[PDB]
Amino acid sequence: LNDDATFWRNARHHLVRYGGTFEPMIIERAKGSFVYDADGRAILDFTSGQMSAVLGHCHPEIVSVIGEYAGKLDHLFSEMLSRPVVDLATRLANITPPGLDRALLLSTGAESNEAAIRMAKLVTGKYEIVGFAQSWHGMTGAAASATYSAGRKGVGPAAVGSFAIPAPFTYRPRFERNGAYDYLAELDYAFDLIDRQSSGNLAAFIAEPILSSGGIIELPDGYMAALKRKCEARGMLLILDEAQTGVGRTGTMFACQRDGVTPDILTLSKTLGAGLPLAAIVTSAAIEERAHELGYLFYTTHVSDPLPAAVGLRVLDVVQRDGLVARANVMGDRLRRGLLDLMERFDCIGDVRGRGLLLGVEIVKDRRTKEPADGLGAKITRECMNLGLSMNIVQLPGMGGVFRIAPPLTVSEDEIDLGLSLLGQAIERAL
Ligand SMILES: *Cc1c(COP(=O)(O)O)cnc(C)c1O
Ligand SMILES: [Ca+2]
Ligand code: NA
Repeated sequence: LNDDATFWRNARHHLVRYGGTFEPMIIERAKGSFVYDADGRAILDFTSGQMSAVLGHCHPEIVSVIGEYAGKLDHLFSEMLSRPVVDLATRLANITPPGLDRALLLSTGAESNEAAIRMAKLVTGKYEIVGFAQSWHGMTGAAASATYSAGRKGVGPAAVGSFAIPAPFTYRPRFERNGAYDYLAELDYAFDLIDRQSSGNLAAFIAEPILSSGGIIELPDGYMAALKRKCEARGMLLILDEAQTGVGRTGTMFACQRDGVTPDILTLSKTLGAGLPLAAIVTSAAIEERAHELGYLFYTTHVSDPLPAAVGLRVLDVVQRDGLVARANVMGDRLRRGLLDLMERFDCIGDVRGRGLLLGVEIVKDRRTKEPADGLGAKITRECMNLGLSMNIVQLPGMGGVFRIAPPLTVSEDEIDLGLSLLGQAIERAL
């Protein structure tokens, strides 16, 4: 049973609380789209772990490559090159929009955003970084200063030169031009403001193709291109942080591929490790050379470690081979409609947005009022757990509670249905 008294005794005894509440269970096993507690009760994982396990839990291909390398090649001196490292880097150059030629292998997104930011600063001589008001780029310094989603209050000043502009949020438009939401004009407006505050040292703009931690906010048509022109106009580098959106989760190998806008630096992590700490950045050949000329340095314990590189290269192979990018769209459209149906039955569902297998559902007190649902969201996530379907809801201000639904890219048609069902029941007994 989950109750194991001596387990929770030790938990409250020696566990540091990093914000949030611990599920009242004990996960002892995880497979495909399920995790099991002490009693063996199966739980449908509609969060792919922490937006990671895109290949599902303990995917045999990953289990295979891991053992296969943990015993042959594991950790090396940062100065020694292996085959998993050079091939992973090569693969990344090959599957990323033309222009992105060289990669750096790290362990985390925060780490990856750090790397890209420092490189942009170095090749520009500038140090000012601009991002979105609801972005989440890690819990780490240079990557945490550009994170206005959370973690900047009560821990001293932010990082010198950090600016945030609003993110284009079509569901709750707050910038109007001619009785319409002109999110592009809203961009100029935001930038003009930034220019007056800037000391002329803008080095780059960092953005998620889909702001995950900020309530699953997708960047509208033509925005990305506009953002790019804005940066080019100011000698800025555009950095796309695809830690949760990269690797086919949104229906494209890379979400930036859909807008057709290639970033100066792309960063990956969550979905590249598939539950394993692997990250990376890819930049153009020219940028890499210039940064090299300025003595660009970024050492980490695991930079260029064979094992993580091997698992990452194997994750890519599984995604391509089993065409999981397509899988994301099919299972996504299926999940999206099932959601629109539920939205057709319950009024508390104000919006269904997102893309591929990265969807969000905002709960409102009334669809016409778009008035956030007080705790209603939490109530349903609670009912969803009892029903055996693990959910995740983010609560941002001026916005209603938002469910971030992200099943594995290996989720079956039936598992999608099962989830949809559980969710519907969750809402029924939640109201
Ligand atoms: C989750 C996330 C990160 C942080 O990854 P960590 O391993 O926790 O450092 C960075 N960027 C984005 C867009 C993320 O979603
Ligand atoms: Ca190393
Ligand atoms: Na490329």
